[PDB]
Amino acid sequence: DWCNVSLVDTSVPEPGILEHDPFFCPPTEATARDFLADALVTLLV
Amino acid sequence: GNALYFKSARNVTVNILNDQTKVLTQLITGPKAVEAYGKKFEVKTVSG
Ligand SMILES: *[C@@H]1O[C@H](CO)[C@@H](O[C@@H]2O[C@H](CO)[C@@H](O[C@@H]3O[C@H](CO)[C@@H](O)[C@H](O)[C@@H]3O)[C@H](O)[C@H]2NC(C)=O)[C@H](O)[C@H]1NC(C)=O
Ligand SMILES: *[C@@H]1O[C@H](CO)[C@@H](O[C@@H]2O[C@H](CO)[C@@H](O[C@@H]3O[C@H](CO)[C@@H](O)[C@H](O)[C@@H]3O)[C@H](O)[C@H]2NC(C)=O)[C@H](O)[C@H]1NC(C)=O
Ligand SMILES: *[C@@H]1O[C@H](CO)[C@@H](O)[C@H](O)[C@H]1NC(C)=O
Repeated sequence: DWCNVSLVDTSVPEPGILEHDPFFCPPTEATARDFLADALVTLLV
Repeated sequence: GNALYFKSARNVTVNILNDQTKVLTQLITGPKAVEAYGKKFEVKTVSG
């Protein structure tokens, strides 16, 4: 059938990260103190 | 007018304890995986 003869040639058909930033959540930094020496002073006076 | 948050620098290990302080169901939202341990799961709609 010559009517459905198809010819095709070459053509030019030419058509991940994860991150979220919150603002802050710092813990108790510099965790050290004492309430004896000052108590000793104010109970030694 | 505000959004209640929960944050940490590490895992959020939501869990449940029985009277013997033993874990039955758990929901650990970690950095990479969101695990839901337990004896089941469900998703329902409003009508049931
Ligand atoms: C879940 O709830 C929170 C709090 O209601 C929603 O956050 C709100 O998001 C809107 C839309 O961006 C913020 O409005 C605008 O935000 C920009 C910053 O992106 C700011 O520059 C503008 O001036 C304006 O405020 C709103 O501020 C923000 N609220 C808070 C407290 O941060 C969030 O959108 C809700 N989730 C969904 C899916 O709607
Ligand atoms: C915070 O959550 C993450 C994500 O769920 C946890 O990471 C996972 O932790 C499990 C248990 O520690 C790891 O299983 C381990 O596998 C090794 C073999 O790879 C095995 O030898 C160990 O005995 C244990 O079964 C799993 O690999 C690990 N996965 C990833 C991607 O990190 C993490 O442990 C949680 N941390 C805390 C403090 O809850
Ligand atoms: C190609 O074949 C189909 C199916 O038989 C037919 O419908 C169509 O008319 C044919 N095309 C031509 C140009 O004859």
